[PDB]
Amino acid sequence: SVHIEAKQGEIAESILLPGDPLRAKYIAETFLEDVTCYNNVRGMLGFTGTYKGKRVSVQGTGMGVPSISIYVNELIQSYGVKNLIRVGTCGAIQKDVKVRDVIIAMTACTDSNMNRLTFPGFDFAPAANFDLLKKAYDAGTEKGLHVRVGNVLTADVFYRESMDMVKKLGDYGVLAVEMETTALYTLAAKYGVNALSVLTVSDHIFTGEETTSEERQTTFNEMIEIALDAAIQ
Amino acid sequence: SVHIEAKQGEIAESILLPGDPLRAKYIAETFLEDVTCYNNVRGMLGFTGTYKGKRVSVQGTGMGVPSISIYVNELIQSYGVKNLIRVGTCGAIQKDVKVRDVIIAMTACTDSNMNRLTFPGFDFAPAANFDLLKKAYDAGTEKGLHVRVGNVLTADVFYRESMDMVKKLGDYGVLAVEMETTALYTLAAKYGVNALSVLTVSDHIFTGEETTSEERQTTFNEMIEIALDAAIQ
Amino acid sequence: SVHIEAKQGEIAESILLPGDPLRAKYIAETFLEDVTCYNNVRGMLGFTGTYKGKRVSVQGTGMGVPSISIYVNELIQSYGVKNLIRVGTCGAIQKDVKVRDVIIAMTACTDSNMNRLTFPGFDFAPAANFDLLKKAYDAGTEKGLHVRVGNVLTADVFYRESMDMVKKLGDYGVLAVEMETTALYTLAAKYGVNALSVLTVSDHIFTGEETTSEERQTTFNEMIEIALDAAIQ
Amino acid sequence: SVHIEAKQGEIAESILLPGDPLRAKYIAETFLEDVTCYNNVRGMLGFTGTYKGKRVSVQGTGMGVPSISIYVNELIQSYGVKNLIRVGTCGAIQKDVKVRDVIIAMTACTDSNMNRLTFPGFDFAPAANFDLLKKAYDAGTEKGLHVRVGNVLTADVFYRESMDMVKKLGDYGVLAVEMETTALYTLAAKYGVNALSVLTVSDHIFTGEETTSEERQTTFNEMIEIALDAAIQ
Amino acid sequence: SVHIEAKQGEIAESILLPGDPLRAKYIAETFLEDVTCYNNVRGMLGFTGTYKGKRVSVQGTGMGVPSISIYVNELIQSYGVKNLIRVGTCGAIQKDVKVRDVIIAMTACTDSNMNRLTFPGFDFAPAANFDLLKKAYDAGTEKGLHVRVGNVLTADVFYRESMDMVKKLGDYGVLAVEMETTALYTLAAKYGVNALSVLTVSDHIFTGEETTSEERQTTFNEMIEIALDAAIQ
Amino acid sequence: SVHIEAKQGEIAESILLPGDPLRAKYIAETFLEDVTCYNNVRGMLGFTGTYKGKRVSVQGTGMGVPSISIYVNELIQSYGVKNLIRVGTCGAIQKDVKVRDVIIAMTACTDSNMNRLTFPGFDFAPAANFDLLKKAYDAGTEKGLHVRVGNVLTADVFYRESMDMVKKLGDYGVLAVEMETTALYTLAAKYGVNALSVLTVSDHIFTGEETTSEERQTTFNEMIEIALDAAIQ
Ligand SMILES: Nc1ncnc2c1ncn2[C@@H]1O[C@H](CO)[C@@H](O)[C@H]1O
Ligand SMILES: Nc1ncnc2c1ncn2[C@@H]1O[C@H](CO)[C@@H](O)[C@H]1O
Ligand SMILES: Nc1ncnc2c1ncn2[C@@H]1O[C@H](CO)[C@@H](O)[C@H]1O
Ligand SMILES: Nc1ncnc2c1ncn2[C@@H]1O[C@H](CO)[C@@H](O)[C@H]1O
Ligand SMILES: Nc1ncnc2c1ncn2[C@@H]1O[C@H](CO)[C@@H](O)[C@H]1O
Ligand SMILES: Nc1ncnc2c1ncn2[C@@H]1O[C@H](CO)[C@@H](O)[C@H]1O
Repeated sequence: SVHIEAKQGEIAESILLPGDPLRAKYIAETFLEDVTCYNNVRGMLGFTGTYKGKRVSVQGTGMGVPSISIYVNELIQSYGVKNLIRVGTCGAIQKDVKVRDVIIAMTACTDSNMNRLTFPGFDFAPAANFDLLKKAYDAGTEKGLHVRVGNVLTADVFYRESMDMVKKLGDYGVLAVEMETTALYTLAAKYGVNALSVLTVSDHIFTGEETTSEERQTTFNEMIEIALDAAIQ
Repeated sequence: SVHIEAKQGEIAESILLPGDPLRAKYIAETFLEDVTCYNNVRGMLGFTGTYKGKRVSVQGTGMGVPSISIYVNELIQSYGVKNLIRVGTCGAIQKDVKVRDVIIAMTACTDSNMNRLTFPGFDFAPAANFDLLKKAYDAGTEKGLHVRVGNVLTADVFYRESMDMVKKLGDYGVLAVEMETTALYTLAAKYGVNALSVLTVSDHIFTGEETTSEERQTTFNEMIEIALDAAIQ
Repeated sequence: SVHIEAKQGEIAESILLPGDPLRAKYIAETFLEDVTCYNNVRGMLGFTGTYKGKRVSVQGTGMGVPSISIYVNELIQSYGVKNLIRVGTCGAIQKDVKVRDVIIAMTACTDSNMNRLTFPGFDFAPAANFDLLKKAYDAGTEKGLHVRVGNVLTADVFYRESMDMVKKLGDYGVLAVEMETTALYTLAAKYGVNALSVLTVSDHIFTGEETTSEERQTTFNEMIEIALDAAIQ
Repeated sequence: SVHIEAKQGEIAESILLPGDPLRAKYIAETFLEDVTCYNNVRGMLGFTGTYKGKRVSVQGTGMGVPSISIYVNELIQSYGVKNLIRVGTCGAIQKDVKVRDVIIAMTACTDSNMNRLTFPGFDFAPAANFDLLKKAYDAGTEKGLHVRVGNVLTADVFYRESMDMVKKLGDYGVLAVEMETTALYTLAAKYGVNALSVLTVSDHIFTGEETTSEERQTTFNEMIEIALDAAIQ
Repeated sequence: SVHIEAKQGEIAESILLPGDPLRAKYIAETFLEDVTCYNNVRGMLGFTGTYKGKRVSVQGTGMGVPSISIYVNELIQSYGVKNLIRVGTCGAIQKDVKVRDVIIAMTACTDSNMNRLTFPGFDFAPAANFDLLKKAYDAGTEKGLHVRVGNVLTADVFYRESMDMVKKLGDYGVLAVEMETTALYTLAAKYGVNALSVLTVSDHIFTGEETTSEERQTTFNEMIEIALDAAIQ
Repeated sequence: SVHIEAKQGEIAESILLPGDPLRAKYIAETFLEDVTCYNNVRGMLGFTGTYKGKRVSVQGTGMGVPSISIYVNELIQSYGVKNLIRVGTCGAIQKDVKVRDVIIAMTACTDSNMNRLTFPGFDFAPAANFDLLKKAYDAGTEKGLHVRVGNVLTADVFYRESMDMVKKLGDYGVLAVEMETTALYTLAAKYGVNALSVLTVSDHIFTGEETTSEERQTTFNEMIEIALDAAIQ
């Protein structure tokens, strides 16, 4: 496809979608066997391998609705991908949500215009595939993770002049901010395929708490495992 | 409160919210014991009774975001209600959704402006309380119902000059149209309480299929049972 | 129709539209002769009777644009109703508007999206039928009522986190808040029929002044009389 | 003021507001005595004179919301003007509205953003002053004119790539298109003063019928007379 | 055309577009030879003459997007005009922009809805014709003027209840406020013709600094010269 | 900064901003001397080197407004970057714009909501820094490139269900589609720094014409040279 140089059939029907292509590489190296790298266009690494005997892929998406939308469109339309699980990070809005929690997004709010353009006059609420959601939730619960299922904000702007609205969203139960889910969920719905976002809380927007990769790496691995565990079902 | 003449403490912390006050009466009469009617302001009947030993209420909401918003605000703010389960009907958008299916709304799309006014520039995705959702889903699954968990449209207009957008939403996986969930979910989130909408598909918008109360009454009863079963947990 | 169980011809061409179905019952019992109740679907009572020799109906609408829109659409499209006069209550915004004043809405502002969806990019100003307006105004003037003809706000939300905009509207001459007129006026215009809203100021939003039915019942009756007097012309 | 070079007190409290400054000149010359021209800034002629013994002014506004808004703001804020009657032309949308009809605008729809900016999330319906409206209506009725009281469209664009929405508005009873009323009515309301627009139908948008000044001059004069007759009351 | 009484061929292909028709007259009298006045409809004077041997016209536009849109549409569509240079005034937003500076608008921001209506969901950035822009810039530079090339605000409202947004725009580099450029640039682009706005800073919005015609007349003349110098190329 | 691991001072004040980090690497390797790679967070390579004796950096941005906004914010706020030149690709909308043309964006249209959120009610037109624009234009002209200065569309969605609006924008002179400029220009303006986008037309949206890196590599190099030539001034 335009942004993915894979040959037909090289991408598995189940795919994990980290924002960071280097995390795709990490996931492939850490969890998968019989790995090949099928894409390095724009450095947006994608890999296919085998996990517990099942083929799976992992494809970076970049950050933001427009970037992930490119990849998701191509994966679905050009590569026949059926199950797409974003494995990402997010920033907690509320004190009640803690760093290293895993958030499974039921739905996402957004400041993107993408859905307003598609559905003028409507608020489109992008919805996770419940099957996948339940699988991931059950896997996370069994794995002993702190799993929160709820609402997230898919933001176009990481750096907002005022966080007032973000705070307000937090007061309405929105758990965390991230930059992809609206697009993933909307496009998956458009094409009748199955999507989920499983997120690790990496930072707390208002408390300032931040983490490096390694500082959330055990939790991150466990999260990847549940995203993979859900995927291979 | 302005629209509910109940004394403090007369409304249980768990409440079912049919749109039709006559369905509130039906639910109270059919399922509850030790029933009292605490409201007949505007004919919007509300009852409190006991179900399998647990106090529960049932309160009509009327149709539409503005009507249910009145009642939900009052129930939450004036009567301390904590668990609110709309038990309603809806119109299927897709052929894949069948009359008498039970839909548990994860989230809701809307053509209402209510959330645009609250969150200018954002698409707010109103989210069910996952705990309640899971309880209802599990109860429905155990009850042997066809339960679909997914997205719905909360419509301001029942009678639309064109159903093109509704169809488009259906193509994006939106299961059914109804007229309350956005408000319920948004307000419950605002106030940190727990909401869910459990819906019986009563009609199919495009196929023209329609049902009367009795024609979906067995399924309706089973749905009420799961809404009550979820509530009493 | 879907929400009205009347047989064809049971609903008169002129109809009063209180929000409260119990007020429909009151109006029928108090003012009409040869009354029959043609609807009790959803408790949304509707009656037809005779007033000073002329057949007239009275139909509750429920609260909010979506609710009244259902009934008005059905009345117009399915029952051939030609003259629709909402007889309602409203909350004064300004000190200059007093409890028990009668407001005849020339037009209505709204926070509803209903007209934005119909007329993207436009502000649609829903307009009363001037003939009816003048009749009601003249009748009210002759009846010795305080009648104010002006602008109202048709609100989707009764319970607003901030009344700043409502206050601002008041500063622009908007007299009172209510929850139906935009829809009535817009739909009547759509279908080329005649609508008016005649409102009793029942409360003052900022002063906190409130009234019960009986506390405005003499004025309310006189208002009903002018709505009927206008209707039978 | 910035756009009006009149000294304080030179502008009467009642003013007619044609869009065309040359029509202001015509009105002053034709109807007024003891006339002085108080403004020729930007050629936007303004005059004050006496009509049937009462001082009155006439001030061109130019075309469009932004132009009239300038003048109306200045007239109200800087010159203490209290009664403002636009005397304009308009283009009929419907066949039912005929060239040379006089339209008294109750309210106005618009494609302007002016009110969306002032009242985010709301549709503001600009309303005529009913007193003035009634006076003009009664005067027009007594004068034997075809007077239509209703809704108009205040357009920002005279030349629209598609008239579909304009047609749709016509189907919702909007009588005619013009380019000032929203602003006049909104600003008058803002400042607690009295406004009305009295319009002569000069063209029919869809039929192509057009008129020159002289071809509607007798009707135009009669309209000016009612705007003056209303003003001097 | 509807608003211009010129015969075909009387308007030159290059035209200057002051907002003030009296400035059109000034420009024609001061700079042009062999002048005729081709329009006095609505007092909106238009002239054609010769400048340094080249035919050029000058046409008032009135103030605001709707007014200039009328004239520009007619000039382009009915009179075959190809190069349109607004020669106007503007109010500085920033201290960094000084009275008597000449601003050449690259683009314009707006609070008008005109482009939202044309391009729903999009922000249309109206762009100057670069050729013309460069010509004017080079001419202004050679003339020894302070020329600023940048962004302007095309405002619908001259009199804003709050200048907060205007200030904010100034913080984003918007140089000055005026009331026409969006329309000129958008329409010129629509029709594939060439437009530019060259503005004299006549006032400073926040400092209160104001100028009369004569107080900026030397600079104004030089600006007209560059608009003419650009035009005749 | 959060997404750039550079130490303070490692990033030059002038920076080129390709969307593709691999193009950053190409630019650094091909044009710069004394190169160091200061960032590989998320694979979003950034380099600093020397070009014709002047320090310059090159930093990938990723695709889309949200991605570039992250990097631009960080570059400006955390690294004191002053001159930012996006060097990108774009898709021609019109036949009149040819593959391998270089487009210098004066401004950008967008379907992003980013500016609507910042400037509610306004259309913000993001503007290039004219100085930089002129430098790049002059350099491109001297280099013998086909340089087009004009308007572009900054799209959030690469894959649009309908290109109707894109076509319409093309009819209004918008030259090409890309996915970053609005953000770059807006943020640069916000922070008072200098931005430009210089684009190579790599594809034609409607004709289907596409190019690989090498197929536009000579032109691409020349474009990079002008972006560098402009930068080092
Ligand atoms: N606080 C945050 N705000 C926005 N996005 C975040 C945040 N924390 C993590 N992310 C995620 O990481 C990237 C932004 O750093 C995006 O892909 C986004 O999903
Ligand atoms: N087809 C439908 N469209 C909208 N609302 C529906 C539909 N079917 C059932 N409903 C529900 O019933 C009422 C409208 O008849 C509302 O309360 C709504 O939730
Ligand atoms: N203050 C108020 N705000 C909104 N609606 C009101 C108010 N007072 C009376 N109403 C009317 O009564 C109902 C809400 O109580 C609605 O039908 C509405 O029209
Ligand atoms: N068909 C029309 N469309 C828009 N404005 C019109 C029309 N006919 C008359 N007008 C009025 O005349 C001017 C435009 O020609 C405006 O002031 C407007 O109010
Ligand atoms: N401060 C200002 N605000 C708006 N428009 C201005 C300003 N200064 C000059 N103008 C220009 O002059 C007219 C408004 O006085 C408009 O045509 C506009 O372009
Ligand atoms: N046809 C196109 N549509 C959108 N973006 C494009 C196109 N061609 C090139 N681009 C650019 O390349 C990336 C998308 O492939 C974005 O960074 C964008 O700026």
